[PDB]
Amino acid sequence: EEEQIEKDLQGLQEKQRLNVKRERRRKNEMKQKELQRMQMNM
RNA sequence: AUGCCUGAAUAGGGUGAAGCCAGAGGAAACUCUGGUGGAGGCUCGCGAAUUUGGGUAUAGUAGCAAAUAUUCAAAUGAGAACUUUGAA
Repeated sequence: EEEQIEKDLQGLQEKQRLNVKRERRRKNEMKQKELQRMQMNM
């Protein structure tokens, strides 16, 4: 009964941590990509 | 040997390069995983070679001339294996 609460709490916390790391990486990558595109047309 | 002008042709199978997308590891650089993409001195059926047209430069013996399967009936004709029609 409580095992389900513990399991989905831990799973969704892990999902949020992975999402935070992935979003940081994606934001850095997209920022660098658009800066390179801006400086590439010359 | 090296060319020039105007045309035809430069096919197919396999593999899967940069670049890109979504993920995981790392502070970056980067490295793996899946996809996408469709590139090449990649493969498959000092030397040699490097498709093609037109134009234009520097004893009646050997044997039967070799491309397989012919058959039946009728017509023509002096004469039909070889011509013609039908059937196989």
